[PDB]
Amino acid sequence: TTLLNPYFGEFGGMYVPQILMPALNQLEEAFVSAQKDPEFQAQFADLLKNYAGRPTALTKCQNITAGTRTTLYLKREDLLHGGAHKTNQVLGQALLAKRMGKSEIIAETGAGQHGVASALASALLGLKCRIYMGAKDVERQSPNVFRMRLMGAEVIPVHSGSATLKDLWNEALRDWSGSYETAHYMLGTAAGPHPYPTIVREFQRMIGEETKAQILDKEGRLPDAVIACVGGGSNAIGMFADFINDTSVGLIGVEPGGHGIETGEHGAPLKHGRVGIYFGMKAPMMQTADGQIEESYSISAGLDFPSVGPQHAYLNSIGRADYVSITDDEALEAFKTLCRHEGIIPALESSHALAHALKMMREQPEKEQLLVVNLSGRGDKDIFTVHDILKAR
Amino acid sequence: TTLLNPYFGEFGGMYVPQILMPALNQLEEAFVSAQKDPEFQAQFADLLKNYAGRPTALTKCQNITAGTRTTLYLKREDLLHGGAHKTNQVLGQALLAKRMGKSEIIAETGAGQHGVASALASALLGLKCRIYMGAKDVERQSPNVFRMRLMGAEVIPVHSGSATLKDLWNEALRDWSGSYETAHYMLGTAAGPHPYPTIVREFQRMIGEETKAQILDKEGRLPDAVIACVGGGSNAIGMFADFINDTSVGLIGVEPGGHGIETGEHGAPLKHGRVGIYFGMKAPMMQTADGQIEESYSISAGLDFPSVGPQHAYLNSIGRADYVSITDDEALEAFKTLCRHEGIIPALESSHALAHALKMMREQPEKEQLLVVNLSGRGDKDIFTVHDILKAR
Amino acid sequence: MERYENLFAQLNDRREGAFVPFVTLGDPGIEQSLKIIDTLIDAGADALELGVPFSDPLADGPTIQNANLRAFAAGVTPAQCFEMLALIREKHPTIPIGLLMYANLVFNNGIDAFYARCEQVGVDSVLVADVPVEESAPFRQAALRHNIAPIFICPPNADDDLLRQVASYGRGYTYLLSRSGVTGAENLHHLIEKLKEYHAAPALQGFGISSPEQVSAAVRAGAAGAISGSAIVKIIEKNLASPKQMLAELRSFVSAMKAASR
Amino acid sequence: MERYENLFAQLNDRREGAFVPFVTLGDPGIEQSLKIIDTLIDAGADALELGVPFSDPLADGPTIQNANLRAFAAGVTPAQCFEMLALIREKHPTIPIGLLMYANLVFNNGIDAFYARCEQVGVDSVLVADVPVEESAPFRQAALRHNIAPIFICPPNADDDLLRQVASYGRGYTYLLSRSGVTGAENLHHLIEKLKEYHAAPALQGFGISSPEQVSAAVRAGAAGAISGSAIVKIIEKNLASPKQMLAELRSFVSAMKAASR
Ligand SMILES: O=P(O)(O)OCCCc1c[nH]c2ccc(F)cc12
Ligand SMILES: O=P(O)(O)OCCCc1c[nH]c2ccc(F)cc12
Ligand SMILES: *Cc1c(COP(=O)(O)O)cnc(C)c1O
Ligand SMILES: *Cc1c(COP(=O)(O)O)cnc(C)c1O
Ligand code: NA
Ligand code: NA
Repeated sequence: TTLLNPYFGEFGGMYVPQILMPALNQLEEAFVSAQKDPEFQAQFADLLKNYAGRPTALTKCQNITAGTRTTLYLKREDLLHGGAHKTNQVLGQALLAKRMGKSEIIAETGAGQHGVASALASALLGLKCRIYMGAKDVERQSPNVFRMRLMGAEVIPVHSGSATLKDLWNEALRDWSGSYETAHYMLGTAAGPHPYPTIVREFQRMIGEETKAQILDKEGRLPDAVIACVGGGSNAIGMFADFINDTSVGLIGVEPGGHGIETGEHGAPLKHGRVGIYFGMKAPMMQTADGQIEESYSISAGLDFPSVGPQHAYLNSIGRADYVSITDDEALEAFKTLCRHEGIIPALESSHALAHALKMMREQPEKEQLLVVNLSGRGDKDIFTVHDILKAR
Repeated sequence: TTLLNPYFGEFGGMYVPQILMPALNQLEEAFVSAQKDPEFQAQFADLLKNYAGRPTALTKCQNITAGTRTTLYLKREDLLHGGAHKTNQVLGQALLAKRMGKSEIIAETGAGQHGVASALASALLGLKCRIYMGAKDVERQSPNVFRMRLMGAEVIPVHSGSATLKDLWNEALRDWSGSYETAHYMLGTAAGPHPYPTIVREFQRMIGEETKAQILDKEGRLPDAVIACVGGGSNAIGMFADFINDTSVGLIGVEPGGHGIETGEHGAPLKHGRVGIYFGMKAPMMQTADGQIEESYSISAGLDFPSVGPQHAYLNSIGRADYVSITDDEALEAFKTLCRHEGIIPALESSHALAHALKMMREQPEKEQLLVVNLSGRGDKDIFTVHDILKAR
Repeated sequence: MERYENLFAQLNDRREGAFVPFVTLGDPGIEQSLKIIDTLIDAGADALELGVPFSDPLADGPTIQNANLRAFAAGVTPAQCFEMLALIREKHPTIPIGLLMYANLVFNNGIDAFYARCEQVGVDSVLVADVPVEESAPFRQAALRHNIAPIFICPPNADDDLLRQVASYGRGYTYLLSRSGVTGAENLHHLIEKLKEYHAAPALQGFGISSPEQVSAAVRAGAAGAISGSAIVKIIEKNLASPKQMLAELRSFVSAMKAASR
Repeated sequence: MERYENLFAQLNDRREGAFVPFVTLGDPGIEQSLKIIDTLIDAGADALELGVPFSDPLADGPTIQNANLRAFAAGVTPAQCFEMLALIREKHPTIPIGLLMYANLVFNNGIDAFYARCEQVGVDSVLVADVPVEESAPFRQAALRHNIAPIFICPPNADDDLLRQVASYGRGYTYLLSRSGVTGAENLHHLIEKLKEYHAAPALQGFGISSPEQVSAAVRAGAAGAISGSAIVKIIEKNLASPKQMLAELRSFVSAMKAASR
């Protein structure tokens, strides 16, 4: 039994082998006591500010909404240390681990961003970190690999399956199911078994809390909508959580549409997939008619988790949040537009959110709307990807 | 004649063709009125905070001084937008230009960092930017090139000479000497003819002013020394300027020693070069016995300007600041050490300062000293360079 | 039916532990799998534990991950699995057959419908590897409405609260996990006692059991028998290009494990 | 000496503008440069403007940047330049010779020592391209202590304050900049008037002068003559592999520019 409700409506749960329940309940209990622990709080806050650089700027776009009645702010998680919002929660989870007495951390990554973030938090905090990565991404994500080992982290090559996020995720769980007594599994997004969706959200929620204070100081009023990309759901639930009871603020989650919903090659399980049970939870996921789990496709490798956090599936079902999709091409156009008009290179993940915001502005240009886009990361890491696509045209 | 003294002791001056004097005096006069202009101030401050992300964190190193009596803080300019402290002054200069009614900006770059910074500031501010770059660096600094053109900037290939900073710098001056009526030349460091050394310092001085307020809040006292790398001198004079009258604070500038002073292949003109007249000023520079100007060598391409700001040559001569050198190997060791123990990848420029600070700590481990290292930039851009060197061993 | 009650009545009247082989259905192809199963039974298997090919076998080591991939290479689907299963029950009327499933396959078309199809084909039990007792209500209810025994894992780290739930909810047999980690031929008295004290379905030990002394030992500890998978899957794996040898090697491992149950 | 006073006395008594070619000393080699200079003089040059190879010719366009590189390819140094210069003065006793320098070369071994060496070799003037009038005190003082005329540039954007300084400090000739930018064959009445009103050394126009009508025009505007560099350097450039032709092409450009001065 649990201290917190593991379900958001029908979604969520703890669908893991019985052997892992105790680790999960132990993780839940430590989080609840760390949450009412003022030392814990003060310590997480200090690292976020003096080490990660919070609070991040809330920057008003000047040139891109020219000629419309849209005012657009970007919450600058691209300026966080590590270049993405993932640093916030690996710091929190790494403290939690220490608070549990764990000394080792297991993480898995595809593109390698969560891998880099787990390795910096572990380097800082004295934790030994092992990261599963696909045998092929090691070949192409050399830059990220090299960073992780520069950080002291052990990178473990996987050859089981396709080396897709799915198999990295399984490889990591299998290992945890043998070493949970000393290792803490640092899940990368707000999905997976309880209490992970709740813990990653609480550890990302300062995004929305800063944006609310910052928009209120600069505009004197809450936004009309906050928009965020959704690959597993953590930057988005981080941005949304504080506005959930401000019912006039729209919450918009943007999944990758890939090549286009019609083709089948996308990564939008929330709106186009089917409830399944996998990743330790019950949520919408990409799967065959036969129940085999499938891949998510996106030009950004960072939006490919083929399922989505359970609190997003539940906010969508009661109609508190709306979820849309943005194709590769639309995300690339937004990526070029932000570089040229504001001098900010955005991660291609974040470009999906920004393209949705641009479409809102462009479709109805005389609609007066105060929008906040969660710029979840910076796009230096995507420069070759965008270059090569652009070379090809 | 001028409003401000163009000399720091014997160094400095305005050694440019007579045709450029009016542009310089016009630039001096606009800076002086922008400096007493509260609108100007408020506008520069706003962009630095809501757009570049200031103030940057002052982070206390936890793991690297373990076992010594050194307490080390890093001023985090690596977290500024653009990943280096150069963003501060291109923002200021780009406003200045607008304040002068200029609409075009000329910049030159080698590695490409100043190039990227001029292009983002120009993209943001509506300026048309042209950047000279070597025909070869275009071939190897494709990543930076691509960023600049992503930003709308025109990149102009140079084949005159070796495409060394020296020729980029000349190519840019030649162009300014024909288009100064509409273009503003955005000099990249605190060197060159007056009033450039004074303007880049004033536009970088918030580094030291924040560090002073931040160290005073966290330690209750001024540091024993602030340390900074010196390629042309702007991050260092930015860090030093506010402590110049706090005579108990040592100011240490670190030039690149390259392969080693003894070899001749270094970039330490301040302590090992000879006063010359070039770059529009009288300062120490690398030059032959015959007076031909030479190259600076360093594993970091960002420390290769073969001369150094005139206020640094003057602080050294009256003994207010001390200048030392750090070789490539020492800078690489500091680079690996910061990644592994603090999870921060430092630019290889900044690694020279950090290696000097480590040497101070390591040489006299029981000396009690509060040191501040100016982490001028982040080292994602150097990852291949460090990897390849490391591959080779 | 009551195939497990009856088989354990029979085994107890002859003081014998149960020997239960696990294989992935359809590995390495449907006909060969059908022949591997007949050979297992012929060799003395007292019951069968059968895996349905799933895309993400998260509680399975590499030997079985590889048996899942071979099955997919052959094009085996859940549907083909059920046809195979009805062919097995038609040939062998009284052997208890249990499925090892992952949750998504049971839930996919309706939990109750998955258990209705087990009942029609003659399956006797189902173990869902990623459904802990805490989430099992819908699963165990649907199994009991279709006369299917819902099997639960009793892990090495079980507390008393779990022991009692396992005993009250499980039927047929209690799956006794030999260690942490995952299936794999490469890597409990009190649990056993408490299970009998709380009247749990007879326990079967598994995970890591690979040799005949192990079988003898489990029975001696009080387990009613042992399951073994990776060590049978390895044999299939080794002899992939020589089928005849595959059955002869299988035949011999089985009788040796079976004879150790006595 | 007074070579410029005397040459301008002579030219004024025959109502002729001065025609002054600029070349880089040592381009493309020392002997060829010595022959190019004798040909220039033979062809009618009234005076010489000579460039000393410097590493960073920042007020020079590409034609002359290339003449600096050829000179270095030949291994020409400042020292070799001074020997060449003494060979020129020994052959041609009365032609005024001026140097075009960049500051670092004058400062390098002592400003006063550089001008002492000019005086010993027979140079008549020196123009330091990157020393504006505002920084020129040490330079002009050392030139006058060694009887060298310090030449200043009167740029198109000059104000009255500058005009007066140029007139008071300059001696020999006033260098009149034809436009902004840099030297280069590819790209002023009132200035002229004010200069004579303030008693400036006779002006010589330069930058861009490339054809004979231009020469005639400068003299007509009141300039006392014209300097031309890139257009002479281009000829050297074109005929690099055919020396004989180089002199014959040079000979003809010069006499045409010279004849236009009359
Ligand atoms: O002999 P070994 O070690 O391969 O165990 C296999 C036991 C039967 C088995 C096969 N796959 C499984 C997945 C989960 C689970 F709980 C049990 C099993
Ligand atoms: O004919 P052109 O355009 O090459 O000008 C050359 C004039 C003589 C000349 C050659 N190099 C120079 C550098 C600076 C300067 F003030 C004058 C000159
Ligand atoms: C990892 C990442 C994402 C996607 O993860 P979520 O958990 O879905 O937020 C989005 N943006 C960036 C920049 C990321 O690194
Ligand atoms: C450009 C740069 C330098 C050197 O320039 P200075 O003007 O000498 O400060 C140092 N560090 C980084 C990270 C830089 O980009
Ligand atoms: Na997803
Ligand atoms: Na330097």
